[PDB]
Amino acid sequence: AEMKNLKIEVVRYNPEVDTAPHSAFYEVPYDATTSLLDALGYIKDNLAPDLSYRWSCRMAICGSCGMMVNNVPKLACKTFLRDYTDGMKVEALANFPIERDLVVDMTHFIESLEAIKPYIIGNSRTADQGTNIQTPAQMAKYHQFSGCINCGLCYAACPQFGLNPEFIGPAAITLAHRYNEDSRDHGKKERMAQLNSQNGVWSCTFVGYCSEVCPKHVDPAAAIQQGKVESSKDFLIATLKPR
Amino acid sequence: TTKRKPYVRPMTSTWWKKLPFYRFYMLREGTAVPAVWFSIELIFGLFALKNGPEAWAGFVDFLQNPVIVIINLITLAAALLHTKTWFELAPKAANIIVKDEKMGPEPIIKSLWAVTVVATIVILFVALYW
Amino acid sequence: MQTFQADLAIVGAGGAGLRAAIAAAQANPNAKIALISKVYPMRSHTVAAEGGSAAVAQDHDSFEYHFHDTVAGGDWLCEQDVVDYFVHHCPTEMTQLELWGCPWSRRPDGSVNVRRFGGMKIERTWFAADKTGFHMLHTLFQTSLQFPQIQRFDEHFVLDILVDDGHVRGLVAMNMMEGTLVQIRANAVVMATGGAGRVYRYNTNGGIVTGDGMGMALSHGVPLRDMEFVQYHPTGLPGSGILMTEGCRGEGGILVNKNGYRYLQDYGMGPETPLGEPKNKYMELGPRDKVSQAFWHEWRKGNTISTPRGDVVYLDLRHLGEKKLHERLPFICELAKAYVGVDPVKEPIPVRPTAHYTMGGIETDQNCETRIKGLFAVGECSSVGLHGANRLGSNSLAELVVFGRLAGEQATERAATAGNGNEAAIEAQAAGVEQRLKDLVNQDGGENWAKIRDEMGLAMEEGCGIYRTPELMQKTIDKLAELQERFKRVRITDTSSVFNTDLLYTIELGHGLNVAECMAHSAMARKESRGAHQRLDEGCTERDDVNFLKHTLAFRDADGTTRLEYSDVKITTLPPA
Amino acid sequence: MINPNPKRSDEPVFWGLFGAGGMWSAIIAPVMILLVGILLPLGLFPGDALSYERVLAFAQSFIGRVFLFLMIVLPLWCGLHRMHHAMHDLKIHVPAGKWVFYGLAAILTVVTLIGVVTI
Ligand SMILES: Cc1cc2nc3c(=O)[nH]c(=O)nc-3n(C[C@H](O)[C@H](O)[C@H](O)COP(=O)(O)OP(=O)(O)OC[C@H]3O[C@@H](n4cnc5c(N)ncnc54)[C@H](O)[C@@H]3O)c2cc1C
Ligand SMILES: O=C(O)/C=C/C(=O)O
Ligand code: F3S
Ligand code: FES
Repeated sequence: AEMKNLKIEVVRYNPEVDTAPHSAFYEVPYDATTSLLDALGYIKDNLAPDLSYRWSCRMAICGSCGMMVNNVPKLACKTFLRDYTDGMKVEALANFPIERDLVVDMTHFIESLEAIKPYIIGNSRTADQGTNIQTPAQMAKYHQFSGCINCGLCYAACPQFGLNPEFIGPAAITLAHRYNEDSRDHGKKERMAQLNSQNGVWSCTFVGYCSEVCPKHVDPAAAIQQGKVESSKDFLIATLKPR
Repeated sequence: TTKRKPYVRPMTSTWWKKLPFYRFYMLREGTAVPAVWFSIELIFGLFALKNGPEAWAGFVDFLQNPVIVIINLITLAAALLHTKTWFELAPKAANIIVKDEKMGPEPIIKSLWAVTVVATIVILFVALYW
Repeated sequence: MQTFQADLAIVGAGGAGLRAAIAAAQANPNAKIALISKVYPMRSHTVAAEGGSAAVAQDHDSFEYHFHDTVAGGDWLCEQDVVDYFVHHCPTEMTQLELWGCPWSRRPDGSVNVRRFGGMKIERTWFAADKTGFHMLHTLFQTSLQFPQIQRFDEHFVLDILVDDGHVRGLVAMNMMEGTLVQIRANAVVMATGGAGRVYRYNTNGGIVTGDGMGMALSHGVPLRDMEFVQYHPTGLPGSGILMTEGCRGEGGILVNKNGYRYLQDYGMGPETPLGEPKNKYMELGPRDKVSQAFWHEWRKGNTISTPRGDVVYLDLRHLGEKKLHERLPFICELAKAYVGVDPVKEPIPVRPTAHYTMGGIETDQNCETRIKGLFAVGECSSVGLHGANRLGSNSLAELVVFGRLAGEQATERAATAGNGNEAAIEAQAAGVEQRLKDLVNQDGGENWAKIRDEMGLAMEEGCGIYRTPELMQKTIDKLAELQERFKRVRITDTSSVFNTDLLYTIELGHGLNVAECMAHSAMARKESRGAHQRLDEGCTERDDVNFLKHTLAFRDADGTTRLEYSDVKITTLPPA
Repeated sequence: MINPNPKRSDEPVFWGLFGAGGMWSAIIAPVMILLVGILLPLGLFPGDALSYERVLAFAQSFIGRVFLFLMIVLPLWCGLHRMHHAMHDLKIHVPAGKWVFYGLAAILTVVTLIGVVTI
């Protein structure tokens, strides 16, 4: 058969050579199964070997393909050319610094996740005692909030993170919340100061868009609001602690 | 001396016009304005009511102004909009497990609406039936 | 180069690498551990795993059953003292992960659940729902964050190790964003780089599983072991090769040809079982190899449905009904819907067998140590002796934490007792990498690496697949040597320094070529059939214990040749007959 | 990177008010706007229900005194907390906006209070 082509515009940017990013255009063949990631690789293979981008899994689970596509945050590996017959413009993930082409500086994200101490704290149980007991109900408290593949589509989507780059952000808050809600964790006190900050849950104005784009349906908006409730319980208790 | 020259795209105040999804959020947050305005009008009422039938009637004549009427329709439209989104947003603040699953908001939204419906009715009954 | 000094350096931040770091951090609170990874730790292929991790938990199970399943599953090419250590340590490590916060699926009583996998008689696979690898990885990554001993070198592509006088003294790596070279000095080094499934045109693996780590070991005279044993999975999507978990068939989906015939009862896996009631070892729950081979047979017969992406059988899950799909197999449903466009509810998923796991890898002793003192290997890039000719379903995740731990501690001891090496010699080594790198950049010729890549992938599928012949193995051997030549005539046109992937991808392709050669050579010389290595030629169609009960070892010399030696297989309590 | 000992935001306080206020305007504001803003001025009420004389009776009842207070006050807190943040989202710099908006809220709250203790 003959494969229909597609004129895709990718926004390029070399820091050695460029003053600002600028759009190039590539003609890519496709069928009904062709993902942006497929097409990115194709550009790179036969047209622009200097095309630099992140990826790995190809099944939207490593969380590495994140980029803007017609101004919406998406996983390239889960975005399909058939769905973009009118045009397709590919930019680096928004709200992050462009290092080079479609690669951006994830550091704040990374730094943010680290800041909330996402690990079991202060359970003393040891393996020789066997496992903690956690019931299907106990899990159901945090389970969804544990589905984060750390893509950062939330960060591109959040106008609040754009405006205030010190906002620790939807994912990071979600992840703190996930550990706080684990029956097996006893470390809530150690994550609260971050969330109680103005750079914590209190930067969110519930725009909600995060959760619209989560390719994993984590619903970080819900975790943040639940976090506001916890932050608010926290503040009150602090106010009543004269000791 | 790095060779990296990190390009930092600018975030302007027109940012929310872009995405239709952002527009709506601004709109939802717009309801605040007429909300505050209705609270204003109520204060005039509390006080024209205070200053006797003279003032109170000059108040009712105000509400009776054809433009104040239009503002107020809009005002109530805003309120319904607020009500509509409040009930969708509010439920995400709770984490209730029913039978080993995290409940969705739909049950809650239904209640907030039911209670809104009753309330709306009881007030109208009380306000008007006597 | 800027020089960093650490007690331990770990290459690779997947399950096995992270577990080695944490162990190393805990074995010594004072140590500086350099955890290196070309991608961020959470992007590693460990994240995509879905079936689960094996650890004896049930009252009726015994460590002798897990031990037995493993040796037999390995067709006896396993190192039985290694398998023994592994089964016994498995329960400890799945529990430790649970302690660390891993959300394993639970029973109503709140105890962890298990499910059947890999044809084992007694269920023993822990599963974090349908995302067991996601959970193991993120749990391990996140837990690693608490330990300040581990200093990660995220997105740093390791180019070579440094060995002087029979000992490893460090490594040279590229900061991928800065485009700069760095040199970490460490008296112990662990390679935890993953397998090599991307030397195949169609596979289930991330783009990053290119065998870089196995290549480096070849460079220094360490042989890769058992490379011809490459596991295929029976049910992968066409073209993409994306995995459809066995669980689809545990949940009782069926496999059928163009006539909707459940063809497997005719390949020894009869009789057919009722749609409701799936039996282990029978039909779709039959032996893995048999199912893949079955697909090949059906293909010869003209029973496979032809598609644009390729010939397929259908995986029919229609009789599971919407509810069943969601509670136990939601991801498959998204994957199917997205990548082939098939709502499993209304339709059958096209499936094809796909290259999947690397049984072979860097030869190590029982402590995960290699022939170079201080140099260690763990995970899919290695050969501990656990899997012989065929890994057990769900044994690879368990190994990562069992042996990742072992390696972390062992490396920590070796570091503690290393004592100093010859400095001039070490930096002479380091300059060697740098020099050799410039060579590859200046290298000229106008070969597009991508085509060599493509061409490699093709020769692997054709000549090193489910069934094997001496013609095709030779053709593949030959193709590959041609590709090695062409590789010297590749021009890397991008000269950028800031995340230059053209160059990194080109390095990985170079490792691939080396590795594939080991695989293709190992298989051609193995005149028998055992496990994953099945040959059609006269006098090679059966297992051969008189002659072939030994591991292939593949060395690569300075002259660019792939030489083989053979090692004996250790038996404790379980001989064959 | 991220401040180790970051200061507890005061934000829980306003947001609490705004929660109570928001729920109130959601449930009760529509019928109120309807009565006050639409029925009353259009004389679309039966008999003498919304007569000067009748209002006062309610206004001056204790229940009315509380009901009117909350009807006025709670929507301001929700309302103005929202406008406070709208400046930021719109990128409008207002000096001591926290002081401006919540100050305004407090002025009005007190006025309203004064009204429902009567003038
Ligand atoms: C789709 C799929 C599903 C699977 N499901 C299961 C399952 O259900 N149960 C089971 O037991 N097994 C399963 N497996 C197999 C198992 O997951 C792998 O064998 C195992 O995860 C390998 O993990 P690892 O620690 O060896 O390394 P990997 O997870 O492969 O990570 C390797 C690391 O090496 C680093 N690296 C590589 N090259 C370099 C370099 N040059 N410089 C620096 N760093 C480098 C990468 O960045 C990465 O951090 C599955 C595999 C696939 C593909
Ligand atoms: O989940 C699967 O089907 C694959 C299992 C495995 O590779 O161990
Ligand atoms: S978009 Fe931002 S405002 Fe909150 S709801 Fe999500 S973090
Ligand atoms: S490549 Fe893993 S998220 Fe797309």
